[PDB]
Amino acid sequence: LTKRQLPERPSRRKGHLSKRTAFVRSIVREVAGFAPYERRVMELIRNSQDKRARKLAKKRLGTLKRAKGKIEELTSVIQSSRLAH
Amino acid sequence: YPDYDDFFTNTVRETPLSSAPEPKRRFAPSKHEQKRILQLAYAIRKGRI
Amino acid sequence: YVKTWFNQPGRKLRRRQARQTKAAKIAPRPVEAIRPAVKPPTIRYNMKVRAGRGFTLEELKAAGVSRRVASTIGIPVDHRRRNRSEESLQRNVERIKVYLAHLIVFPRKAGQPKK
Amino acid sequence: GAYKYLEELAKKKQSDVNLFLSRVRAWEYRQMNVIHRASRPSRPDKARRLGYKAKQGYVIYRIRVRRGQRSARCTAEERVGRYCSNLRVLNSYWVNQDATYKFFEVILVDPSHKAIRRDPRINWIVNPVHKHRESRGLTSIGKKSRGIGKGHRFLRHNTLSLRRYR
Amino acid sequence: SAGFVPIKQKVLVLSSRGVTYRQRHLLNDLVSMMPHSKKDSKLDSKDRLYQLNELAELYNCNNIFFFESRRREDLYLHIARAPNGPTVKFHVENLHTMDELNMTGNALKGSRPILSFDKTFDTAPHLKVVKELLQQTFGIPKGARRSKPFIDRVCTLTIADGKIWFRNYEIRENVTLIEIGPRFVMTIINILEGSFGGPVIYKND
Amino acid sequence: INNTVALENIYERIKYPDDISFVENQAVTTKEPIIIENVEDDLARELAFYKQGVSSVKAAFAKLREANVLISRPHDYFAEMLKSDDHMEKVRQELIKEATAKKLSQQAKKQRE
Amino acid sequence: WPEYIRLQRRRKILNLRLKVPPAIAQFQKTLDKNTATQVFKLLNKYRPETAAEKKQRLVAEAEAVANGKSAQDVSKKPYNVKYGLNHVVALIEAKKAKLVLIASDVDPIELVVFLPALCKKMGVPYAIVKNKARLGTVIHQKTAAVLAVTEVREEDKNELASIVSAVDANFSAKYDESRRKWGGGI
Amino acid sequence: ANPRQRNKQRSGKPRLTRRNANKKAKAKIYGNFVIQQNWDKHATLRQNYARLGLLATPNYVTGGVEKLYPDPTLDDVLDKEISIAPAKTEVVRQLEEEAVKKAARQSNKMLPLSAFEHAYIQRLINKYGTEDFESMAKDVKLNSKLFNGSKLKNLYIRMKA
RNA sequence: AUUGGAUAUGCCAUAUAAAGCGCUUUCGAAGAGUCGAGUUGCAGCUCUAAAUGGGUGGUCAUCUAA
RNA sequence: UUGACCUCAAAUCAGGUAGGACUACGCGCUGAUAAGCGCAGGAAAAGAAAAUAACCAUGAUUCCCUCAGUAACGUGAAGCGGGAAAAGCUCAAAUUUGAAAUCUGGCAACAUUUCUUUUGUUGUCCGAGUUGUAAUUUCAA
Repeated sequence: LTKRQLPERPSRRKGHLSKRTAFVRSIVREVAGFAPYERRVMELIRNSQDKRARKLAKKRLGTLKRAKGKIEELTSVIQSSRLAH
Repeated sequence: YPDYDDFFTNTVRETPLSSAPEPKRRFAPSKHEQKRILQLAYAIRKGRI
Repeated sequence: YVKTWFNQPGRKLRRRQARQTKAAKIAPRPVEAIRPAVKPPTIRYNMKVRAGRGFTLEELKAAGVSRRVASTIGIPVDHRRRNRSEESLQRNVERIKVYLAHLIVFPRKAGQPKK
Repeated sequence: GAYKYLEELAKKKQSDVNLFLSRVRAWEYRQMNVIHRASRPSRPDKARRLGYKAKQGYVIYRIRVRRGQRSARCTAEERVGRYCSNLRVLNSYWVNQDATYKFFEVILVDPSHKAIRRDPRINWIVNPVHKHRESRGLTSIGKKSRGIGKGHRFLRHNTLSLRRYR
Repeated sequence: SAGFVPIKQKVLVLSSRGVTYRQRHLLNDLVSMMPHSKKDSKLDSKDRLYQLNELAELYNCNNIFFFESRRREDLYLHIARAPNGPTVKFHVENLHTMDELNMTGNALKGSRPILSFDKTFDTAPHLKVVKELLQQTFGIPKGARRSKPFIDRVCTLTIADGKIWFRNYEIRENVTLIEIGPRFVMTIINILEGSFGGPVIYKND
Repeated sequence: INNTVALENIYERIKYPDDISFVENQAVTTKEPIIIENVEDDLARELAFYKQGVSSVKAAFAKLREANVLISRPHDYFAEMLKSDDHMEKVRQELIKEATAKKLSQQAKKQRE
Repeated sequence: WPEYIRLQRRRKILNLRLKVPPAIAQFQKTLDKNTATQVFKLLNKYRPETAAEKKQRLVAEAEAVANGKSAQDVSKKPYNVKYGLNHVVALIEAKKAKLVLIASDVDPIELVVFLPALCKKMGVPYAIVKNKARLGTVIHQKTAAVLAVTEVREEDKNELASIVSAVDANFSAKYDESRRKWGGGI
Repeated sequence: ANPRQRNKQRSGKPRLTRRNANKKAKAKIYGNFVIQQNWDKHATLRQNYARLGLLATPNYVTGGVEKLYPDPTLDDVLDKEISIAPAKTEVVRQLEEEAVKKAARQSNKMLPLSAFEHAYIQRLINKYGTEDFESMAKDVKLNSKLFNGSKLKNLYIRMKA
């Protein structure tokens, strides 16, 4: 049949971060600091025990997808703290 | 017990954050009062105030 | 532990009564609102047509009935069903456009303050 | 407002700030009674999100529960609801824990207060069907416990259906 | 460092979402059968399997296994190598249970077994690539951790009309072949060109 | 489909060295093209696999003789077994009821005279 | 001792004996006596109108309208200090506030713990003053949490540029390392 | 038989006799008054609706209706509608008359302005004329309410008529 | 005699207001010791997330929990 | 000396509120479904998709017939289809900031009643509330 292109539901835009929410998380990421395993990872991501670092996140978080997201999360911290300090 | 890692809030952001435009109800008499005045004004015609 | 059907003549009449007591209040307007024509979703039944839940947000916009004036005049809305193909849309405009052609809404008195 | 920042902060529960307030408040919560009334909700955002408006008639309690088999959060809804026989339960959330106790709070609503009764967003709970909701498994965590959801995950056959004509 | 106490055969027993207890007991049987493997936590990316190489790169493994629980109805199996290699997905069914009273084999945990390969596998180069892969997979390498030097199991591979019939037998002094318990009907499905990726090599038909 | 040349190239890419010892390979393929055509008879394929295994076990032990490895393990050795202990205890108890019927089978058949 | 007092001195000391994170450490170092007497002197012109005497001017506004007169055409945009936590977070994110005042005794400390970090980022000069109730007295309240000047009239702009310079030079210019190290453990 | 109901029968106090059950009295019409006239109370619902001109359902009926006597392409559908579907048996035509004359006196929706609303527009119109409404959203003083460029024209129609 | 929703009509109302839908050179916030993995009898214990993300189903389809 | 504020108390303070009984039917708790424990109504639970589907798609929940003794593993569904009934929505998250626009309570007038027994309006004075009460919005947007 003669199929239409439908617009997108306004609910499928859940999961997209705004510019105001990303500014909320960035502030609270530092003002809350780092958890008593995420201090451990930041050391191992600083002196490049990379295979050892990824081993701990998988064991603690449970899944590589999270265990890769932290890497991407925490490595942005050190590369921004070398310009602050 | 390390120091304070202010890696993000070190600098200053120059822009505002929310981008939705300034509404028109901040540049005119407070329309909530204008409704409130008419409740008092009506009350004078009924003679309760 | 059984399920005996001695009330089956009675639920028929109780439904029949409560379908007449529904019509007492709504004496000039139907006892049930118009339902769309939607095709069943399996490979087995996709050639059939049957009544569904309600008219979509763009079946209804295209017929001239807004989503707010819809449920006043007795037109169910389905905020979940969407019109994938024209045929799903052209069949159901001719459900509304006949319904609006055959329906007469009684007017009402307004509340404009005077003086 | 402040509730955006206070939601994302409340998620980083193990970080240094969220851990320091955990040790401090677990100390004060433990010397208090097993069930003792709050005056403000400790998490004024989670309480605000779960239903608590800050008007008269909304009562915040908080209760520790022993760890280690009904779900702990469910019993915090019941034990507070047996300590207050008038108040109607809305929700109950997590605020703190330690190696030996989980701390919760509970949102309770007075059905007799003529401020709840005059308010059409919370007037559903004055009705008598909502008597001891936490008993019947009719609330936020009593619904999750008993598998009441929508999904393939979560006597009707055991009786023979003998119709008239068969 | 990057490699220390290096064993040649390192496998990963990665399950899928929705395996039954009987479907899971066989996986734990192969865990006991293959001491050169390292069972990890389940990967909830039940369809994004192309990123499993980094998981193998995390544990520095050499063999892989993703026993995909099909539709929570059947049980499948796929295996590949760390560097691309052959990723040949197969279908597994009609398995002999390893916790039943019927199986009465006598084998030792970690014993280096003797694997028997049929000439039918050696006949087709598509099967010959699988045969050598099967020779590298089920066999423990030289110097495995918690392994035994003696042989207490006998692996027999017979392609039963296009489906490999697993046969784990335990020998006794006289060869006195008695089934150890591991025996499943393994019919191959297809073969990927790389490590769970690349173009399809063949449909089995 | 069925790119056997690429499969042979894959067989070359996965070409395990032939210089590896049979004990190091820990495998003994049957030299005969063992084809048990009895798809209906499961007992025929079970013995054929056992016969091919016995042919392999004879060849592997001969290869292990060159490797000078202990093909037989010590009975006094109490290392970890593949079979579980509690299941093996239930396995021995499972065979008790079978022979009890066989004992009653041989006795009653002899009692038929 | 009563049943509760022996807690009331101990939660005083456990805030001292423990390790205060640098986010919370700055909430006890506080604006001094002197410079916290001029801030509230500037604010005591810009109090919100008391709710009793806002109505008093509303009955005087609604009586002339009932005859035909008006003042809405000549009503100039009002002024006062801006208060409330949720209204002042949006006054900082929009870069509208010019002096944010944080109480030093908010009971759940997470309510204001992001504000000295938000004021450092958005460039709004800030200071932490004592006694949430002291702010509450400014705006006719029991307990205020924060205030903010966003716009004083042309009368006090020259005063405000001076009093902020006392706020940075005493709170922000100082207190610069005690906010960057852990506290407590005394 | 029951402890509750052994009590009343062995007593001498009459039962609370409430006769409240007779069938065949089908509920009389309220809500509307015209249909109250042409309703006949014995005839069932679907025989009244489809006698005096109306439907009980616009959809399909899931049963065999009574028979008493031996009875003897997208451009043109989104634009064209069916006709008025004219009225038979004169009572659904009576309903036409009640639905038009009521909407004939309750049809005028002109709004006279207030004393202020007249003068607010009056002050605006004497400063720039009667056509350039679009720049009155940029007037500083007399547009003290900051009204729209459209809303002023809405009052300007209400100004004259 | 109490009571129902209506019909017409009288008086009040305060409307400086509120609402439907075009039109957008603009914006569009979405629920955590929860999800999730490991593991003992949907609960217990250990650990603990993310924003086109997350869930359930065949790269796609469909949904928007706490 | 004094004054706020927080917390905690006391009162035969002002006004309210909770137990207990029936338990056919409802919903939970553990449990050899039975018994025991707990909790409501005229119904209750359920409920407007973190649902199916693989189609030319269906569209909250409930219930009946069927799917069907079928798939799946002696136990035993569910989608589709056919019926009955159909009604949708409300918050949190965006600053009312040109004005806490919100509400309980005390007193006094005016009514009003299933009712001298009921239920409200208006005026006024505290009090609650800026650690957020109203207007606005709930993704269908």
